[PDB]
Amino acid sequence: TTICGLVCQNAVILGADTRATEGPIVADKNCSKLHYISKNIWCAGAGVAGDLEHTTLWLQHNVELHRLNTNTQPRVSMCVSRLTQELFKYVCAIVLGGVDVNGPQLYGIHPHGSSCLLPFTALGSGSLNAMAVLEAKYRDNMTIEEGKNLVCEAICAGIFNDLGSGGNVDICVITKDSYQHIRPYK
Amino acid sequence: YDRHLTIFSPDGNLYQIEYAIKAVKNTNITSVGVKGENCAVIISQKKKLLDYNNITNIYNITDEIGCSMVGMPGDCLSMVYKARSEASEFLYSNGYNVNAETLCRNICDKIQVYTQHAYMRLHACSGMIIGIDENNKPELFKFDPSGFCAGYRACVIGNKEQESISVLERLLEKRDIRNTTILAIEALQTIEIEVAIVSTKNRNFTQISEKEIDNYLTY
Amino acid sequence: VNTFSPEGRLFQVEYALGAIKLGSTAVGICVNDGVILASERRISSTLIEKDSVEKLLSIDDHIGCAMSGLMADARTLIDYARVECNHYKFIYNENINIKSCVELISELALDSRPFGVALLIGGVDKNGPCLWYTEPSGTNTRFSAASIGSAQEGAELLLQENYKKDMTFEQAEILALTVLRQVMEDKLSTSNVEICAIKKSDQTFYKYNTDDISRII
Amino acid sequence: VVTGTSVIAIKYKHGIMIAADRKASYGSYAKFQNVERIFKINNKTVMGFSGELADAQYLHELLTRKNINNLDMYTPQHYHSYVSRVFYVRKNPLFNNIIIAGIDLYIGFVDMHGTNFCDDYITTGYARYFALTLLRDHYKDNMTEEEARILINECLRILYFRDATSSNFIQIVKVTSKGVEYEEPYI
Amino acid sequence: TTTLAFKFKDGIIVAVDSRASMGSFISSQNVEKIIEINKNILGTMAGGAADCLYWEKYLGKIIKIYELRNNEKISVRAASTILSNILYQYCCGIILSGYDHTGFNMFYVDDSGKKVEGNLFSCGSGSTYAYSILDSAYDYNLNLDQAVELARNAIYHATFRDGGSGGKVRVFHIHKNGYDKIIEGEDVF
Amino acid sequence: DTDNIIYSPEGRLYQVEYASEAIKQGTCAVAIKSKDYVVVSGLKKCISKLSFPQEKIFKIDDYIGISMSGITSDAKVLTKFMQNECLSHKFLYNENINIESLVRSVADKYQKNTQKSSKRAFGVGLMIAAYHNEPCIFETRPNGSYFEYDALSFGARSHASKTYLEKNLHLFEECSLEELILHCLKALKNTALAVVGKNHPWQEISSLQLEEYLSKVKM
Amino acid sequence: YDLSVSTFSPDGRLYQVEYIYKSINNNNTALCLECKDGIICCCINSNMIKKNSYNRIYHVNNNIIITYSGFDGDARNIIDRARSEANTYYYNFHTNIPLHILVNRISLYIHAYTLYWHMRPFAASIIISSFNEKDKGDIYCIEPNGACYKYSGIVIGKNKEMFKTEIEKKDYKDINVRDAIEDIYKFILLVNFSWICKESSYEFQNIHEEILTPALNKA
Amino acid sequence: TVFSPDGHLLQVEHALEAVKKGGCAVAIKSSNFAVLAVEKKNIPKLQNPKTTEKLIKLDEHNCLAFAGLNADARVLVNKTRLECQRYYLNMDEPAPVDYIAKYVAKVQQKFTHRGGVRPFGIATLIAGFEICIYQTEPSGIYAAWKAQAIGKNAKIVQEFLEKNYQENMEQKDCIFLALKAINVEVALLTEKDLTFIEEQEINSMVELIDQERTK
Amino acid sequence: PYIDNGGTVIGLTGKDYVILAADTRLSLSYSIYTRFCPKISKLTDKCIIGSSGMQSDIKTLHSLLQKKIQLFVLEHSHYPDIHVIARLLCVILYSRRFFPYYAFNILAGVDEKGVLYNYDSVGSYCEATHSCVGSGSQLILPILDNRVEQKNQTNFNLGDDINFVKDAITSATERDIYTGDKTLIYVIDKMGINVNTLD
Ligand SMILES: */C(=C\S(C)(=O)=O)[C@H](Cc1c[nH]c2ccccc12)NC(=O)[C@H](CC(C)C)NC(=O)[C@H](Cc1c[nH]c2ccccc12)NC(=O)CN1CCOCC1
Repeated sequence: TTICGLVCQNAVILGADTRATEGPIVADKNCSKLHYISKNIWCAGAGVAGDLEHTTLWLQHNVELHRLNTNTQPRVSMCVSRLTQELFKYVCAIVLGGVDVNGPQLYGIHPHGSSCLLPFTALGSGSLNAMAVLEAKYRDNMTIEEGKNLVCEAICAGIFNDLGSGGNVDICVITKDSYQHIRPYK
Repeated sequence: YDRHLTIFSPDGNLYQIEYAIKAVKNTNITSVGVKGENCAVIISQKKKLLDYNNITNIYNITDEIGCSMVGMPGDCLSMVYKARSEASEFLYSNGYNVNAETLCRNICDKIQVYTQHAYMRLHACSGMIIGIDENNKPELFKFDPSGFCAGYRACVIGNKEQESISVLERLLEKRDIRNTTILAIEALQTIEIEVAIVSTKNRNFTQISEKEIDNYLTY
Repeated sequence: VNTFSPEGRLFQVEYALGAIKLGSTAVGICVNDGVILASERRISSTLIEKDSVEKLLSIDDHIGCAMSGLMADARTLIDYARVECNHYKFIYNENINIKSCVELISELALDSRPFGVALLIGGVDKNGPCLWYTEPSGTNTRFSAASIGSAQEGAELLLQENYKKDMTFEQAEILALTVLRQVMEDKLSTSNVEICAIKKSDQTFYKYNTDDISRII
Repeated sequence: VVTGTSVIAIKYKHGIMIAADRKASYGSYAKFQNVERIFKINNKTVMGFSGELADAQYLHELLTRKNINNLDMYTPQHYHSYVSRVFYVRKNPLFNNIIIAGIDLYIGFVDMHGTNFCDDYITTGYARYFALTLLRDHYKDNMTEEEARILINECLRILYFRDATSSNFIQIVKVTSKGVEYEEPYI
Repeated sequence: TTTLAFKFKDGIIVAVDSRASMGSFISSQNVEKIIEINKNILGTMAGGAADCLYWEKYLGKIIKIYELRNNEKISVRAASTILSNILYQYCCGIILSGYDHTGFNMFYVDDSGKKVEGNLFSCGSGSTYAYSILDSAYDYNLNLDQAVELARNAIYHATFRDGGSGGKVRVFHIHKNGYDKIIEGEDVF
Repeated sequence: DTDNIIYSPEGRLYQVEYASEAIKQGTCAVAIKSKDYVVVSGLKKCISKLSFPQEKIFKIDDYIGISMSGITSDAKVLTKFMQNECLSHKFLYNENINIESLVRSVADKYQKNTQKSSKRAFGVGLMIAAYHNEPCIFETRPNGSYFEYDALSFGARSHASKTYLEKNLHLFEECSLEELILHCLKALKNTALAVVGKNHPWQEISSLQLEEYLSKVKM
Repeated sequence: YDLSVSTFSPDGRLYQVEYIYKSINNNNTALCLECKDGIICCCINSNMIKKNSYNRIYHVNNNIIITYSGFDGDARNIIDRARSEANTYYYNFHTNIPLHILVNRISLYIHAYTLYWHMRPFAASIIISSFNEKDKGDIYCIEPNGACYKYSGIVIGKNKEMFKTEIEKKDYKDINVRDAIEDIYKFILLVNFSWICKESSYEFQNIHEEILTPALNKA
Repeated sequence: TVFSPDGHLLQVEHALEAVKKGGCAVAIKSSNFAVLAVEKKNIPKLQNPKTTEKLIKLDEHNCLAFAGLNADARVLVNKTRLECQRYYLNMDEPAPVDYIAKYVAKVQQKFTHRGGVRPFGIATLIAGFEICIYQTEPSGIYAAWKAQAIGKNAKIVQEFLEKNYQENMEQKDCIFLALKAINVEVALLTEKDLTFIEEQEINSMVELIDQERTK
Repeated sequence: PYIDNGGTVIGLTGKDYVILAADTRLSLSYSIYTRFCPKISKLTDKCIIGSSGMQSDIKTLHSLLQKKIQLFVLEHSHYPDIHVIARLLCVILYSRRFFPYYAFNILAGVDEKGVLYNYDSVGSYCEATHSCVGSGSQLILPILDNRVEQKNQTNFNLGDDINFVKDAITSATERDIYTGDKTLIYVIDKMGINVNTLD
């Protein structure tokens, strides 16, 4: 599982792989590693699918419910505290991109629960293979179109280069005003 | 009997709640909390060998938040300690400081649970709450021993209440720190004192300086 | 419950006294050679299985305890007393000294509702038979000779009339049979009594066979 | 995992010496060359630890919080028995060989298991081999201060050279009728 | 150790080795393994000394309060079943022996809590050895003379053939009343 | 009204006050303090010609012993508690219990009973008499109050003993134990007496030697 | 209405709380004075039975001081609460407690019991104080049902209002360095004077009896 | 609850009355047999309306009858079932009527004693095995009996029963005395087996008692 | 959580007495702590007790049992029989079998002729004519076997017996490393309980 996301000139742009695997044989032609925690904040987890569907469910509802309970748009860092606190109680990395009162923030979250704000990120088997191409071409304040093409490039590289990663891609531009998803980037 | 306990009337109207409000309304420590344009003032009269230097109603419960309190004093120190507990748990859980109303969900709900549950007595204290919101608009709320997140552009509490609503209206027709604080200190004069603004540092909530008490009072 | 009276006596527990007066009588007499233990057996209805109901019981093998007042509360206190005064001997052979069995039962009896019963526990543990009345109030006391039930109101004097320490347990049997036959309406027979004994030697608890009491009378 | 290799204590009628070096090796190597392992629970009582550090400060705060309530005063004996009782409760644990000492005079040792006892001279940690026998060799009652401290100084002298982990300089305490004195000077 | 029990005509009987060694070393040969519970029933411990002693005394308690409760003697299968019900929570196997039925019943409760009823149980380390003699020399019910010689005999071969058990012999024929008692030293002749 | 969970308009609690209306029925007991010794006599009331009278005295520890005079059950419960506590003390610290730590503890138990509504106040008041070094006499009112004493008498017609206490210094003739005990038997006037101090700890001279000592008041 | 600690009166007063003021109004005086060079709490207990000792004042640390008035038991228990609090804070924070936070802690402690329908409020007002050169002397008096207040010296207990004429000479009361005592001994027209001053080394101390002599012999 | 100055308990004395006004039941006893017979009134149209009145079987070798509240009876009885099963588990042997009378008594008492619980409204009576019968009053007392009657007007049935009493008798004829004391809820404990007596079987006898009283 | 120490405490019932001797020396795996330790405690009355397990368990176990005898005697006003003492020990010890006390233990008392109870760590108690425990047991028991019992071949004069104890132990120091040269020796003749610091 590659998952790559990167900040542009006003919006985070996340992109991720779409192919589950049992370890030997593939067990799915497709999956959703771009869950929608809220209109202007999403998570892209990598790891065991089970744990991921779990904590993303519990997260989505903690955040949507808390948003119902208060005026403020659930600003991106609260999701990071909730998630990291949950993982800290105890195997699933995440990469979450949202836009808010601050900048288009993007975070990466380690399996032990560690958090970091990041300019651009990847996780999973493809991470290495994504750190290679991603870092080389990155520039702060890219035109969002540059995000549109790049993140697909680093994803495709982190696809072709791993046995454990493959299949069609999907990408989204989390503007603060709106998410703009597309089901198959490919 | 219905009066001896927190239960409904034959008329369907709760009693002991009204009595707790008499506790506040006979506490006789009036306090005017008016919002200012891009700021907000909260004032109270500070009322022997006793120390006026100690006395206050105003109290902060985070840097951004300060809540004047009136009523039975022990309940006040308790509701303040509860308030601080509340903001600390929210910050700890979520990494954001509470919006003033978010602190009023805790203040007003904790103050509420007393009302149904017959045992523990209804809350005997009330007061304003002020703080800069995530929205840049300053936020001034209130609460009642009966649950109320309220909501105001201006408020008064204590022995005086809606008596001074019409009095406040005259400032409301004229409602910067100069311009707003004078409305408050006058509103004490209109019907020493201790003044408290969030706009010192525009987000940090601090009681205004002692040396600068007089200059508004003499202007 | 424990609302102290202005008079200073505890209310509840002082209301609970009367329950023993409901009690049918029994006369325990510690003696130099044992403890005799008599009680009414004429309590019986004509059609209850004859003599199939004992007032006198046995907390342990060498303890026997006639009861006052409510039959139920007595059945409970005897239940827990059997349990505890057995549990005392869990690996070491000695059975609980009577004074301390009774001390248990009372120290529990102190603290629902106060028990309506009084007990007359007896047994041989120290070189010498013991006779302990437990008041419902939890006050615990060692008589040499004593009686329970409402008939104990005036029958007690009779003990004062006759009680010398120096008696063969048989002499004591005559004595307690005297005092208890006196308060009965029926001329005493084995259906009028349910006598038991704990010897200074045998130390064993033993309800008398009816043939025995029929023989002495 | 900080550790303090040794502590010793010795007594004579006019008072009771008790000393240790200030090193606090953090595994293979020294971290704190100036740690304070000797600690003063009472004007007539101190605890000296020689094992893992954290546990030692833990027991330090415990004995103190335990004291202020009683501050007749809590005897060194009661302090020692509370100490051992704590180790043995913990066991069923904390790593130290804390010794209690103070005042007539009282020295008591406690092994890690809550094993404990009382003697005229006690040594703790690496000292036991490299100081105790020597300090078992020349020890005598009613040593004057000069005799005694020159004796313990001969012992720490043997020790710093033989013990793998010691500091050159010794925090040192003597308990006297006047009150406990924690000498500042180190060597 | 080594424990034996069997029922001939006149009753159930109990036999045992008094040795109680902690490892190769012998802690004691004075040790008594036979224990009475209710006035008529009794059991023999085998295996660990402390746990077996504990459970026997515990059994004495539970049985005693029951016996006080109903004011009578409980059947042997009861006393078996209580240990079967408690031991299953966790020791050492045991044998029980008593009179409720016109014949004395015999039982054997495993440390596993397995319960078994039968005619000539034996346990302990040396059980196998006397346990041969119990059918080679007792296919069927016999006499008290025959029986005390029998148990003394089978214990003797469980004494010679096994180093883990020995010491004194201690046979206890049980009458319909209570029981008898016999103890011996070496009997090689 | 009618529960110790509320104060009277006077400002008094009645329930706890009723405890002394309990204790006055109890038989008098008296105590004397020689400089190195303490002597405590009781009075064992006899319910019948055949009753053997109960013993007021107990023996909580080596040098500690007590003399409760109120309802017996609470008294025994306090004894079992004080004994279990002294033994917990020694079991912890290989040391005899401080007497005053004990008094402070038992008195804490009284207050814990006389504050909580559901638990009734004790109808008994201990008169502890002991020392861990120098002789002492403590009294515990059926509440959290406890007082040290030089000489104390309490229960029934203890009034005679009280007025009599003024007639002798507690140690007007301390130096001899026989002087002491004769003051004890005068002050109070089978009946009990007990002795504790210096070398011999607690002791109960209820022997026939005491029976000999009885004539000494009239000898 | 007056029957509950919790139920409000029709006029919002809490009569059951209000009675604790009566209790304390009758109970023994316990002045605490403040010098401009220290603090001196004192007591005048008015309780042959021992007369030698019955200290009301007690500390939570060798520097902080407590004094009370009212039921002895409840206050002794609150002193236990304060010891455990100061020591808890010393276990957590490796320092001695500021007097202020301890005072608010006891405010909450005493306050809690008022809210519970079964629970009985404590009947004892509590002075708590400390003085250091840097930590200037302050005397917090705690009336039950909260509202602890800082003071320059408050008399509490039975006769406090008639002593306030003397304490109101607090200019003269602050004038003293170590002779405020000698003034008090005539002013008041068993006793427990103490020390928290520079000469005290700021640590609390019972005033020396041969220092007590100059006061009594002064007139 | 609480003692009145007399020392009598009220909730219990009140509690009895629900039995002192309830459907009558009786038991007649002998060696290996006993006749338990109650009476319950129901609407004629509804044959199924009280298959519940019928005498309960706590164990194959045990049997019960009761009078008072049914709603409380179902509770007590179930506790009895669970308990006979518990004893029969811990012993691997059936519960003697003695021990179960003791257990049930301990319960009814317990509720009278410990707080938080309303006292029972029922009076029980139990047959088991030789065979012997135990009646248990709401107070928590219990007693062996040779014959007894629970229910409304128990005294007429019972004291008239004394006028007719005779001990051991016939397996069938011992039934007749129950009727002579007492539609009908008949059951016969025998062979340590409770049995629901055939409806028609007694009909012959049902005739004679109807007419021996007439002729 | 267990360390081995050799308290070598031995009991020995005389014809009208009991004798309980023990080396005082304490020791770690191979180094002597105190030269002098109390391996024997006095139960409050006519009986005493010894052990040889790890010293924490020795001390805390003797503490506990002392607390129990003191509590029992104060609650019942009655000094316990020796049997209730040892039985109570089986109780306390088995109550913790899942995490056993390491202190193997010895009791010596009189019933009014030294009734005795030596036993294993979990309370498997036994009476005996004599007793030994600690690392010095296995060595001395044959010496005690023959001096008094003559199972394959007058034995309790106080002088002759204290002598047998003496020579048995003094020999025990020689062949064993854990046994210390000092010995306490108690003697519970019916009058009272003597102590001896013979070494
Ligand atoms: C990333 C692979 S990796 C090596 O880079 O970390 C993916 C992430 C993923 C896959 N699917 C989703 C959906 C939503 C979000 C994220 C998602 N994870 C994996 O490839 C897992 C490999 C683990 C060991 C790292 N694969 C699985 O967990 C298996 C999925 C599966 C099995 N059967 C199926 C049927 C239908 C759909 C999916 C599956 N299952 C397991 O490994 C079984 N585990 C065993 C232990 O944990 C719980 C179940």
